[PDB]
Amino acid sequence: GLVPRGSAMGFDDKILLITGGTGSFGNAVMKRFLDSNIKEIRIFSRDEKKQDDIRKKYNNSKLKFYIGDVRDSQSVETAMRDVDYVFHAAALKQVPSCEFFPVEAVKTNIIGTENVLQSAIHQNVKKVICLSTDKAAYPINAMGISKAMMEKVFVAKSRNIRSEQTLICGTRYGNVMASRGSVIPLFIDKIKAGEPLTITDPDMTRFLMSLEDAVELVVHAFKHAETGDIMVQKAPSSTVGDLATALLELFEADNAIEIIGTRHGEKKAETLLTREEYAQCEDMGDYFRVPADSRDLNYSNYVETGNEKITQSYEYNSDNTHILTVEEIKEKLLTLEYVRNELNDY
Amino acid sequence: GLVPRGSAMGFDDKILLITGGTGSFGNAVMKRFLDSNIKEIRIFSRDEKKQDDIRKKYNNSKLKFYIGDVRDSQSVETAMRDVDYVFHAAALKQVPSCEFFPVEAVKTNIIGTENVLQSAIHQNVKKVICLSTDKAAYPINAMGISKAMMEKVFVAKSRNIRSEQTLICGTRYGNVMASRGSVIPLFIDKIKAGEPLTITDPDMTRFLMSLEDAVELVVHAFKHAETGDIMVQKAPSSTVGDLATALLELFEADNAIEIIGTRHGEKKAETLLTREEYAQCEDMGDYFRVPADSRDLNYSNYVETGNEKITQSYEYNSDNTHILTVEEIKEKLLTLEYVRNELNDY
Amino acid sequence: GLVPRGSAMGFDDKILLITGGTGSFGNAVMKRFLDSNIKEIRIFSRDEKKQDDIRKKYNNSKLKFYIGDVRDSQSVETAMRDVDYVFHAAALKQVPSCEFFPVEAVKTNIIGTENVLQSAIHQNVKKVICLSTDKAAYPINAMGISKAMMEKVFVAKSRNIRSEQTLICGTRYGNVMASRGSVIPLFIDKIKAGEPLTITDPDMTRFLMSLEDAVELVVHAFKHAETGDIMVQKAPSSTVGDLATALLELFEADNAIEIIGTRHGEKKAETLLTREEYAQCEDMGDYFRVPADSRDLNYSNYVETGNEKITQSYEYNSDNTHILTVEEIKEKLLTLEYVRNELNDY
Amino acid sequence: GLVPRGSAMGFDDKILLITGGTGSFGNAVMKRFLDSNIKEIRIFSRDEKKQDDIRKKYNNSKLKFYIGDVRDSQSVETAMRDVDYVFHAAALKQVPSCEFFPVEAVKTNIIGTENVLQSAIHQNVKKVICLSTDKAAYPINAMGISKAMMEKVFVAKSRNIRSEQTLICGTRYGNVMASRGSVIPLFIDKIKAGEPLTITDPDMTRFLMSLEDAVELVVHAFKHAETGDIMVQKAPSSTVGDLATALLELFEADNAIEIIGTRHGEKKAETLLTREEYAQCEDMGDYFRVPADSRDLNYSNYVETGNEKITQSYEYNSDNTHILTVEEIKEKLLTLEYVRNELNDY
Ligand SMILES: NC(=O)c1ccc[n+]([C@@H]2O[C@H](COP(=O)([O-])OP(=O)(O)OC[C@H]3O[C@@H](n4cnc5c(N)ncnc54)[C@H](OP(=O)(O)O)[C@@H]3O)[C@@H](O)[C@H]2O)c1
Ligand SMILES: NC(=O)c1ccc[n+]([C@@H]2O[C@H](COP(=O)([O-])OP(=O)(O)OC[C@H]3O[C@@H](n4cnc5c(N)ncnc54)[C@H](OP(=O)(O)O)[C@@H]3O)[C@@H](O)[C@H]2O)c1
Ligand SMILES: NC(=O)c1ccc[n+]([C@@H]2O[C@H](COP(=O)([O-])OP(=O)(O)OC[C@H]3O[C@@H](n4cnc5c(N)ncnc54)[C@H](OP(=O)(O)O)[C@@H]3O)[C@@H](O)[C@H]2O)c1
Ligand SMILES: NC(=O)c1ccc[n+]([C@@H]2O[C@H](COP(=O)([O-])OP(=O)(O)OC[C@H]3O[C@@H](n4cnc5c(N)ncnc54)[C@H](OP(=O)(O)O)[C@@H]3O)[C@@H](O)[C@H]2O)c1
Ligand SMILES: CC(=O)N[C@H]1[C@@H](OP(=O)(O)OP(=O)(O)OC[C@H]2O[C@@H](n3ccc(=O)[nH]c3=O)[C@H](O)[C@@H]2O)O[C@H](C)C(=O)[C@@H]1O
Ligand SMILES: CC(=O)N[C@H]1[C@@H](OP(=O)(O)OP(=O)(O)OC[C@H]2O[C@@H](n3ccc(=O)[nH]c3=O)[C@H](O)[C@@H]2O)O[C@H](C)C(=O)[C@@H]1O
Ligand SMILES: CC(=O)N[C@H]1[C@@H](OP(=O)(O)OP(=O)(O)OC[C@H]2O[C@@H](n3ccc(=O)[nH]c3=O)[C@H](O)[C@@H]2O)O[C@H](C)C(=O)[C@@H]1O
Ligand SMILES: CC(=O)N[C@H]1[C@@H](OP(=O)(O)OP(=O)(O)OC[C@H]2O[C@@H](n3ccc(=O)[nH]c3=O)[C@H](O)[C@@H]2O)O[C@H](C)C(=O)[C@@H]1O
Ligand SMILES: CC(=O)N[C@H]1[C@@H](OP(=O)(O)OP(=O)(O)OC[C@H]2O[C@@H](n3ccc(=O)[nH]c3=O)[C@H](O)[C@@H]2O)O[C@H](C)C(=O)[C@@H]1O
Ligand SMILES: CC(=O)N[C@H]1[C@@H](OP(=O)(O)OP(=O)(O)OC[C@H]2O[C@@H](n3ccc(=O)[nH]c3=O)[C@H](O)[C@@H]2O)O[C@H](C)C(=O)[C@@H]1O
Ligand SMILES: CC(=O)N[C@H]1[C@@H](OP(=O)(O)OP(=O)(O)OC[C@H]2O[C@@H](n3ccc(=O)[nH]c3=O)[C@H](O)[C@@H]2O)O[C@H](C)C(=O)[C@@H]1O
Ligand SMILES: CC(=O)N[C@H]1[C@@H](OP(=O)(O)OP(=O)(O)OC[C@H]2O[C@@H](n3ccc(=O)[nH]c3=O)[C@H](O)[C@@H]2O)O[C@H](C)C(=O)[C@@H]1O
Ligand code: NA
Ligand code: NA
Ligand code: NA
Ligand code: NA
Repeated sequence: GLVPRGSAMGFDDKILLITGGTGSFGNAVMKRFLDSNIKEIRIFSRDEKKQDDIRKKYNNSKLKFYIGDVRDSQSVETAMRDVDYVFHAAALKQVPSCEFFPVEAVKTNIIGTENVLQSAIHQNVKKVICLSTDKAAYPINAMGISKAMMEKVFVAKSRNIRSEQTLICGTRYGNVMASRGSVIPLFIDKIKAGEPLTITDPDMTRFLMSLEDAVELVVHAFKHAETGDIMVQKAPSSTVGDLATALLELFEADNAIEIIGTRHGEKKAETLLTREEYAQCEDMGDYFRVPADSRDLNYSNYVETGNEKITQSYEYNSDNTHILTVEEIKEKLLTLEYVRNELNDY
Repeated sequence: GLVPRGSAMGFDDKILLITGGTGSFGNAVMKRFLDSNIKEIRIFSRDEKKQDDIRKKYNNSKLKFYIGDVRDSQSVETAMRDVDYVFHAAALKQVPSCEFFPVEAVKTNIIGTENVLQSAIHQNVKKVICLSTDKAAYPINAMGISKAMMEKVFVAKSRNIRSEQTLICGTRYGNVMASRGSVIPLFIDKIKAGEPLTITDPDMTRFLMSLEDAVELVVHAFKHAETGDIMVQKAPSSTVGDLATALLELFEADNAIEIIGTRHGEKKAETLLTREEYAQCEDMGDYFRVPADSRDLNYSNYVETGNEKITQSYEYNSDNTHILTVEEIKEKLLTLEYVRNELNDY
Repeated sequence: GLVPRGSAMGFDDKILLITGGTGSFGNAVMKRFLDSNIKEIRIFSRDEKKQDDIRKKYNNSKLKFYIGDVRDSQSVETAMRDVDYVFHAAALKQVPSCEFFPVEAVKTNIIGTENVLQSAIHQNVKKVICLSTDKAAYPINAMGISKAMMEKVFVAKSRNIRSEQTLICGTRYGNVMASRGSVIPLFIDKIKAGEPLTITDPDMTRFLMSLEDAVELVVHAFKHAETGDIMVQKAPSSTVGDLATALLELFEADNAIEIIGTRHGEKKAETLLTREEYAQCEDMGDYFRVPADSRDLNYSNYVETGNEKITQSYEYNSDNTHILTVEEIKEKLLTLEYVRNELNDY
Repeated sequence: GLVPRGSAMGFDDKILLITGGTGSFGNAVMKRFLDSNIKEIRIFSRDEKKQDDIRKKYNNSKLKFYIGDVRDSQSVETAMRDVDYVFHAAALKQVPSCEFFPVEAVKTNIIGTENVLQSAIHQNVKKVICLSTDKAAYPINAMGISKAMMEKVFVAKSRNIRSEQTLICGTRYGNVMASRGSVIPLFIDKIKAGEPLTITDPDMTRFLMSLEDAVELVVHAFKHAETGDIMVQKAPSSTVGDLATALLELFEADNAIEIIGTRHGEKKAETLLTREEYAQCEDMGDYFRVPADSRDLNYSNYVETGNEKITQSYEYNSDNTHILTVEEIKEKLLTLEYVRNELNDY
């Protein structure tokens, strides 16, 4: 459910706003809360086409479609009036497009987040959850750097805003299995096309999680985050060399593998918690919570006092979590209805 | 000199603008070009006090003092008219202040750099060199993240602007020995005060370079960078445990060492070139040049083609350069007139 | 071709920018010029997903993908540098979404067009063609009103800018057969679903044209418009009552028709030239050209001098063009490969 | 009075703000409420001269004069603090000047109205009445188009703002007899000058109303409008051919008539309610009220549900109201003290 064990709220008078509400998570998150008592789900984005498609498929009078842009504080303010909860998912999230147009990544991902927070605070929103990415930890490309900076901005706002006024937190997650354009659909299309599998670096690792796991992480933050927290779902990882084998064996196929090399903008492994975040985090079980440090603007934490737990820690990354076996990758692959349909169809 | 072997220019009709011109580098860079043929050095910053101090100390009619703010495109445009060269050194550069006010770090370091580039291009400036920091490689604090994003922005502008119109490049350097507030003056003050040396993590490493080495790196970029390049000076490093010993032996002092632990916002070692940058860089000798990739907006470099040299490389960092011995640290320490004066005086 | 009879240009050194370049026309217009000598086609829009899809389908090194927003003059300026020709197709074009968020329609369709024109003029673009709609003539809904105002803005700019500097014109067209969401796909889906055809007002008329006819109109303006002109393609029309019959007979189907009534925001017939435009227009044959009036800011044309040709004229609309017979509608329907495939498949 | 039969309010603690407060309506509306209990009437405009003239003529300590511009939200906010009621009359309202400078018409009439509404809402104003024009229905010139778009903007704001917070409505009226520069003073001046009457199109019709009728319409909206309503006063009309005869017979004059032809930017007849507005309106008697449709952002009203009452209706225009006889035009002309004085004086 959407509510901790031993609570209830009833969302029967509550309004959820989803920025970037037409994209993959916005939709999965939308479709989760449609399974609820919620009075209204406002879908806020720039794109009238994607909005009309969703409207017509769901025909649900809970859904309201707002045209607007996180870059524009007036357009956010219109959609934010009377809102209780915000899932902030609006972003430029593709690596190459942020790398070539990084000022657009700063306008949407960094300034656009500050506008959403400022409007949410003015409108007395109860909670804002900002979506981020493992590419924001030790980042190397403009998309991850802009997301890392977005995290600093929402953490900084949480220090100066009381929790009871507006609680502000965020989620960072790994690689969503079978994202549009991502490596699983790519490889399947190569299997079916009779093409070789283009492997970048077979020993490269990525955290592996489903879209459903990604929605649970947001719900987990919605229920349990404190203001300033970054919530991360613990996740296993796969090497690309093993993921490709898993798919080949499942599809009973003997397409060759071709090594194309590491592409620009990519790391060998992804980090979900930096050394410092790990040192400071609380283990919630299937999640880590990274609380905001120095909530009173405690300069001396950066200057004159240290923490030996930081020196003693190391980062949480896709090399040091459980790296799945080919068998495990297969089982996890088979929980996806995308893989099943393609499989049956093959 | 300011000109490659086998060239001359004469700067006798040339105008240099230094944003952040009143800070430590701006001044050292200013005082280098005062040693030149340059027609005019404009010092651009926000602070009328620091400007008046410099004016009165130098009394040099080459120096012109402009009040203005990189955040404001009109104020930059006033100072940029008729300029040939820009050293862009304006920045919020202190870790804690960027971490608590990251929107100010985005306004000055990222948006302020885009305003300087746009104005330089409109005014037909020949070259703009942007100063950056090893904290921008795999960054973990808001100051390094904003500087990493500044680098993406100037690299992106260089792809879309012809070199012959305006050449745009930047420099990244390590820890400047005996910066205001930095660990060498701190430890000396503890030596002289009879206080214990507060060591954060004795095995922490930082690249070690002088302010003079930092000015040479900027001059090196001024002379040799191509548009889009990031230039880094190769540098040795010290552990903090060894730097403290070097100072203690020099000062013939037996203050105790106290371990305070790693402070927030700090890494164990600093990186000057990421894995990818190292793979792509050219070794100029005492420098590496990191050329801009995908200058034609080549998406396919991020998506469908890879580079096996990236897979084969690793990052250039303060653990894997030459880590100096206590003896070496001492010799390097003694090249500083700050250390000498304090030493004699002790 | 893209060039008048008795001319040649060679577009071999030329750059075309398409704002809204990922939408239906942008693409058809893009795919037309791919059939040409053109050096570069820049696709400018806000959406990185749609851009990546197009890139990957075409794999054509002429295509460059710019992320940006017509609302933001800096982001337009980046994409406009070195451009020769602009097809301005960026717009919020859905009736309900403009009616509920008309300030967003004013920001994109009116202010966004002024930013494109101002940037094109600063960058010495040769020609800008602005796309408009018959809903802008005697308009009744916020989408048509914003498009009518966009036309006034580009006409006003053409009076004050010399043609040899930048030529600025626009196109207005009717209902594109088999647009996403439009009545032909709707009715086909009802045919195939066994559902009744929902007819709004069977005697309602709309101009009928194909997407290919729409691209020709833009090319016609590209080749022949003078600055300030509005170009309209003459077109026949259908009643909805007749279009529905045409589809039923083609699909050899006897789904019932249900009258739902006129929807909000709709006219009984659409106008392509107002009384005044018709009075002033030149007949180019399959097109009318509406030249800009009062090019010297001739107030007296609105105040003290009149034109008896205006009094004598009437508007050009979907009731007074050739209204096609069911047979004609069928023949025109069959020129569409969308209709053919659906037909065969049925 | 200013209050419905069976109510009272006492305006003894109330503050009225009139934007465009120095123009013809602002003044007539001002002079109406001076005839009241109102605590304060603030006159808001840009022009210090017109403000000083009014101040000095009335010498009334209820009148306060604010300099400011509807284009500037801070300047509106200063004048809006503690306001109860707003009559928004600020506008660029001349046809040629909007047609040549339509971006100025969009800044004042559309964006300026959104700033007034946003400030009124922030300041807890009770009611805002926006003045519009029959030129906004099926509009053909930039002035009417900007006013049509202003109406969409205030209607859209009324859907998202509760009535009890701020009620937002508007008025549309026809041709005010003996406006500065309008056809009645023009013709009188020709009568007195011995010049021929320049008639544009003698069969052209315009709604005829006095300034006093125009103030009553605003008061009617003030008392009875609901949020989102457009209120129109029913009105008879005159042909220009008949108005000219009426004036000639009254002035016992035989100046010839010259036909100059229809001028740019003019329709043959003006519309006060479009087909759709008429279908949806309630007849209040001497007024129609057009309520806002789809107050819950009901997309389906534009897309999947229709209204047969719309199909069955037609527009309310100056051809289909009561067209007055020459005798009627004369009687109505004689109710004007402007006509009387000119008449006696002749
Ligand atoms: N691969 C992944 O799925 C993944 C992994 C880690 C983190 N994340 C993060 O989770 C969030 C959503 O992920 P997703 O996969 O759902 O992304 P997605 O499908 O691309 O959705 C994000 C949505 O952002 C909207 N948007 C973009 N710019 C906007 C603006 N300026 N104003 C308002 N809306 C805007 C877009 O919709 P319109 O075109 O309709 O405006 C888009 O559909 C993003 O913040 C992303 O960083 C995603
Ligand atoms: N420790 C180091 O020295 C070190 C190491 C690596 C990289 N760097 C980089 O090198 C550059 C300069 O280093 P530095 O040590 O000379 O720094 P610094 O002494 O702090 O000087 C930077 C100058 O920036 C100016 N400034 C700040 N905001 C500005 C704005 N909004 N508009 C115009 N001027 C502004 C300030 O002068 P006013 O107060 O007069 O405006 C300040 O003196 C910075 O970009 C820094 O990131 C420094
Ligand atoms: N039914 C018709 O086809 C029809 C009829 C008459 C006239 N027209 C006109 O012709 C033009 C294009 O028609 P179309 O059918 O190709 O429309 P469309 O497919 O919706 O394409 C327009 C494109 O506008 C882009 N866009 C929207 N806001 C933008 C912004 N703020 N900055 C940059 N790009 C933006 C969108 O792409 P992103 O989401 O990638 O930004 C969208 O794909 C429009 O002006 C429309 O008014 C169309
Ligand atoms: N013929 C008619 O009378 C007629 C018919 C139908 C509708 N209307 C509408 O009714 C309203 C007023 O009619 P009216 O005849 O009283 O017009 P008017 O006498 O021209 O008065 C409008 C006032 O607008 C003020 N104004 C213009 N731009 C402004 C800005 N940017 N900020 C603040 N004030 C501004 C001007 O005063 P300053 O120069 O002192 O700023 C002007 O006196 C207008 O909205 C008009 O559209 C008029
Ligand atoms: C370039 C780009 O668009 N990256 C988007 C993407 O980020 P990630 O790179 O993490 O995901 P992927 O599914 O593409 O790589 C999976 C693994 O397979 C490897 N990979 C990938 C493609 C391939 O052909 N071969 C291969 O081995 C690859 O090196 C990696 O080890 O996905 C999300 C949606 C984004 O935000 C980014 O814009
Ligand atoms: C999960 C559980 O209940 N185990 C408890 C049990 O620990 P385990 O036996 O699991 O071994 P570890 O914790 O040493 O490393 C495991 C993984 O975590 C990550 N981990 C660990 C340390 C670190 O600094 N950074 C980090 O990412 C890294 O991915 C690494 O590979 O004891 C320690 C002291 C605890 O507090 C745990 O909650
Ligand atoms: C917090 C802060 O203001 N950091 C500024 C600073 O960045 P860095 O941290 O790199 O420099 P430092 O000279 O302070 O540390 C040197 C080494 O000594 C260690 N160090 C430092 C102080 C101490 O008491 N003990 C100690 O061991 C320390 O852990 C490290 O290993 O200097 C420049 C000017 C900035 O931009 C930053 O704002
Ligand atoms: C400096 C010179 O002239 N040496 C040449 C001679 O090399 P050396 O014997 O010096 O050993 P290496 O290059 O293996 O590593 C040295 C350091 O560089 C850094 N280095 C090296 C590789 C890398 O991927 N990343 C990196 O940072 C890292 O700090 C590491 O510790 O041969 C290789 C192949 C060259 O091309 C050199 O120019
Ligand atoms: C509401 C809406 O989104 N209108 C978009 C649309 O504008 P138009 O209305 O002109 O097109 P359509 O294909 O929908 O109507 C065709 C005719 O069939 C009639 N029509 C339509 C649907 C139906 O179920 N029944 C019916 O008779 C209808 O009354 C009309 O007589 O198409 C383009 C793409 C847009 O810009 C607008 O946002
Ligand atoms: C097309 C051609 O070559 N015909 C020439 C031949 O004309 P036709 O016999 O075709 O009859 P018409 O022009 O009277 O009306 C036809 C349609 O046009 C539209 N039309 C016409 C007049 C008008 O004011 N508005 C208008 O929209 C309206 O859709 C109407 O139903 O003589 C006149 C005087 C010309 O100048 C023409 O070029
Ligand atoms: C051009 C211009 O400034 N039009 C302003 C104006 O809008 P309207 O045109 O409605 O008013 P008018 O009194 O001028 O026309 C009355 C009738 O007499 C006819 N008319 C007018 C002048 C003439 O010489 N002869 C003539 O027959 C004329 O064709 C029409 O049939 O008045 C208000 C104040 C505005 O907002 C507009 O800016
Ligand atoms: C005013 C009154 O009390 N008459 C009532 C009495 O009506 P009347 O005998 O007056 O004839 P009508 O209503 O047919 O047309 C009159 C004028 O209105 C305008 N009118 C009318 C219909 C329309 O769709 N649009 C429109 O503008 C147009 O200007 C047209 O010329 O019966 C109908 C059904 C009513 O509901 C009325 O309230
Ligand atoms: Na707080
Ligand atoms: Na370049
Ligand atoms: Na011109
Ligand atoms: Na409301």
